[PDB]
Amino acid sequence: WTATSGSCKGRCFELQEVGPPDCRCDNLCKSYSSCCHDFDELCLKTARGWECTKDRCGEVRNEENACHCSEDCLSRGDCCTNYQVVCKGESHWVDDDCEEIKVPECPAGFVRPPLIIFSVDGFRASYMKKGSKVMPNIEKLRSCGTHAPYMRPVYPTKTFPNLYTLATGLYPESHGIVGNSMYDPVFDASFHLRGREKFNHRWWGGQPLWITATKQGVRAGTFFWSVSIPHERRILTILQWLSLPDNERPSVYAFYSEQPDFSGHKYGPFGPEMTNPLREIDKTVGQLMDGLKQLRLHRCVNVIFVGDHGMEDVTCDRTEFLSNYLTNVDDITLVPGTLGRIRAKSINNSKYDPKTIIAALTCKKPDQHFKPYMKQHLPKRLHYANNRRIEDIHLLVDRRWHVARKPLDVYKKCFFQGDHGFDNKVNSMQTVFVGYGPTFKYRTKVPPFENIELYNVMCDLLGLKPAPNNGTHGSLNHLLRTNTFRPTMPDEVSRPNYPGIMYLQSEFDLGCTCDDKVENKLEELNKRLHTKGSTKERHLLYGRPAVLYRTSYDILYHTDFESGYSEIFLMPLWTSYTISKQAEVSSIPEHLTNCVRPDVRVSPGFSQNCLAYKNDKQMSYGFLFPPYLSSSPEAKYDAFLVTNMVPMYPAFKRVWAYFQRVLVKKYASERNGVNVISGPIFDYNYDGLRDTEDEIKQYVEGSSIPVPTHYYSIITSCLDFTQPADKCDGPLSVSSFILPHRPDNDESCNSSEDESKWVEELMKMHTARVRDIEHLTGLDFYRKTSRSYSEILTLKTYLHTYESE
Ligand SMILES: *[C@@H]1O[C@H](CO)[C@@H](O[C@@H]2O[C@H](CO)[C@@H](O[C@@H]3O[C@H](CO[C@H]4O[C@H](CO)[C@@H](O)[C@H](O[C@H]5O[C@H](CO)[C@@H](O)[C@H](O)[C@@H]5O[C@H]5O[C@H](CO)[C@@H](O)[C@H](O)[C@@H]5O)[C@@H]4O)[C@@H](O)[C@H](O[C@H]4O[C@H](CO)[C@@H](O)[C@H](O)[C@@H]4O[C@H]4O[C@H](CO)[C@@H](O)[C@H](O)[C@@H]4O)[C@@H]3O)[C@H](O)[C@H]2NC(C)=O)[C@H](O)[C@H]1NC(C)=O
Ligand SMILES: O=C(c1ccc2cc(Br)ccc2c1)N1C[C@@H]2[C@H](C1)[C@H]1CN(C(=O)c3ccc4[nH]nnc4c3)C[C@@H]21
Ligand SMILES: [Ca+2]
Ligand SMILES: [Cl-]
Ligand code: NA
Ligand code: NA
Ligand SMILES: [Zn+2]
Repeated sequence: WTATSGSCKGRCFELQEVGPPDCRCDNLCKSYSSCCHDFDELCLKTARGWECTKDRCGEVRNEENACHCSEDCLSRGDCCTNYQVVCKGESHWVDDDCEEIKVPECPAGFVRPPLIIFSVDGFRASYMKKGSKVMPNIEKLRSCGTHAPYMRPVYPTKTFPNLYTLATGLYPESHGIVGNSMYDPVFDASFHLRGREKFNHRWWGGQPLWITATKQGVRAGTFFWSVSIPHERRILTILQWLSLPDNERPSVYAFYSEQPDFSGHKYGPFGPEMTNPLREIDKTVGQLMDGLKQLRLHRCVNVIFVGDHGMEDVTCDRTEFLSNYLTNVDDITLVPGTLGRIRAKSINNSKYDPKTIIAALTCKKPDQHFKPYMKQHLPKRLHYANNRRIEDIHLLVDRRWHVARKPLDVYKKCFFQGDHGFDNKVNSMQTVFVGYGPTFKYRTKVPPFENIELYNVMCDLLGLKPAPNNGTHGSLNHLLRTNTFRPTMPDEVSRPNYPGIMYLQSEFDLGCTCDDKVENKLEELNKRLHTKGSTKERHLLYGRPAVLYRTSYDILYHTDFESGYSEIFLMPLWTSYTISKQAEVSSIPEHLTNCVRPDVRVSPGFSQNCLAYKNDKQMSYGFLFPPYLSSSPEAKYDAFLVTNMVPMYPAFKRVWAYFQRVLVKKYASERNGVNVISGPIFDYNYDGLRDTEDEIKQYVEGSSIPVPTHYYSIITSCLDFTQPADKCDGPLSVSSFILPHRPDNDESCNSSEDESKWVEELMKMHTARVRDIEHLTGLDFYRKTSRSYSEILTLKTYLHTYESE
């Protein structure tokens, strides 16, 4: 109940939310149908439109007008935004040359530069270039301020998950808004675009920027606008709030535009009808910047122009129907469209089995335009699994396609020509970032970055301490002129042991054998040095990774590679090696095919054993340093040490062997040498974070050898590829992956073919940031370089996408 008998007189766009059943006058009262009776009359004035004309100049103040051209309007904070231009011979902000803002130039009373977040729905990255002729204001912000060629949204590339990631710095799996549509099994409640449940606080996790500001005594404009409030009114309200007295004035504001998403859906991302929405948005920016100028705030405010996701060409004909795949179609519930999420329709149906549904959706048709996944096998870069609102079965839909349950759904619900929601690496889903103002850099282009990084920066622009989030604070310091956040490296928690030769061969009873008893002061003196670390400078280029949890581990040196060997998990946590452009591949000699050698530096009780592998019919083993890249026949024996061994399904060994035999050398040739760090990952609970020993769900049968859920590699070289990886004087270049350790290759529909046709594609799907590997392993990489730590953070956030230009 709302007793809407009170009045909005004096209270138009009030900043505090008044408690029901008192009537509201806030920018969201319409959405709750709770505004007072006179809200339209007093607060949504439209008379005369939005622009001064010559004949209004110096007029008598008529309180009925949407905005004012009277002499008193400036002090009343309520002129039309073009007032000084029409009536005072001033120029529009867009017509002024840009001039570096070297220091903030703010009115007295301003304790910090305000931040204005200008968010545009469905603003595809390529519009910056492709629409630049019709967006003069946006193009001025872009070229005078700091810009990225594009910003990576989060998955799914939908509106609510992305705006709430911008507000919080969190992955959807963590903030809880994992779709535009959700069922929460614990609440037994549904979140829908239409309705009132979406307003309940229990959906909204983390701590949004506006709550962060309020709690730390920074005042915030209310971020949300009811759809019906026109953009011109939204802008004038922000401008009016900026004229409030110092003690009442917010320091952060949000504007939101439903365009160009709205027209993109109807016309496609590049339909000729899209020119208009782009003009209209640019006009709105112009109004804001003209209004800031009148307020003398145009060299004081930091403006962020940011999109939530792009827009792709999608039509009704490109729909796949689950009914062409499943018999039991009416026993499932499908969340459809540009992603699929499947659950049982009834929890009382004991004949529901996710494995049979998955198999009926797997590689069933030649040109199949979606791939089924259990959520925990989704690429780790998506971070889309650790929430009860995310259905166990997920469908990654190909760009340009839809999935639906049955055809009736599609023609009983072509209308739309654009949509979004696809894999956040897809180029058509990328969006925009421009920063403009005193705290941002002047005419600077920065590399593409992910929108999870922005919360930290917005907190930095406001002097706030960010809540715990998934940003890497310092990774975007290069966007900022000042207010940088100067992070320190985390402290190493565990120091390694450096074991020497401590065990005789006969102390080992591992059921392993090697044809190695085939036997000097030239060569013996030299293998001693190699096991002490003589060549560590070549294979460990950026220091050893720090271990950021309590554990027992050993550093193991070798001619060709160095490793940090875990006595707890019985395998390395990481293995580091350098492959120069000139390195040669060799095969594993015949006599050494089955060789595994005990490591006399490491006790039997902390070693793997070959018998567990013999007796486990499902499980085989691989090596972290590949025997194929040994520097010499003598060096190859090190590659067969039991301490270089890791458990691998034979189907996975197909992927791994190809990567080590073919791809490592190919990348070395291409990048002028590469440093490679490889290792296992254990994430049985799919939270994106290292599992402890007591969370391991799977061992090699009979033994305490834990099975990784994933294997990673980090591959580093010189950004200036004229320098070799091992002698690089400047910035580094990196690519990484986190490959699922799976007992079949069902993910790769072409996997019966040669590895040269499918392996690298699979690797690409599972591209990763070094930072993702850090969360998954508890290690900190790149500890000793010549580079600044901020530059290193940026490197750790880099995702190599393999999308074209
Ligand atoms: C991205 O960044 C984010 C933010 O930093 C990272 O997420 C954090 O990870 C932490 C470690 O996993 C996690 O800490 C846990 O907090 C538990 C209580 O937390 C409450 O309070 C916080 C702070 O205000 C709040 O944010 C939480 O809100 C969650 O839950 C509600 C819904 O229920 C949502 O509104 C909200 O969105 C959020 O949900 C998300 O997180 C939870 C996990 O907490 C998931 O369940 C959801 O799926 C969703 O993703 C909470 O209200 C705390 O109880 C935990 O402590 C247990 O474990 C420790 C181990 O040290 C143990 O010692 C403790 O005793 C305790 O164990 C006891 O409980 C167990 C389980 O019931 C039981 O088995 C034991 O026997 C014990 O009795 C834990 O410390 C932190 O909450 C989140 N923060 C957020 C916002 O999600 C995230 O990791 C980053 N991602 C990546 C890839 O890096
Ligand atoms: O008020 C805010 C807001 C919310 C959070 C915000 C966070 C920040 Br930070 C800044 C502005 C914000 C504005 N919003 C009003 C609109 C939009 C954002 C939400 C999504 N939505 C839809 O109807 C919708 C839109 C495009 C779609 N495409 N496909 N399906 C779609 C469904 C309802 C809400
Ligand atoms: Ca985990
Ligand atoms: Cl959705
Ligand atoms: Na076996
Ligand atoms: Na296959
Ligand atoms: Zn949309």
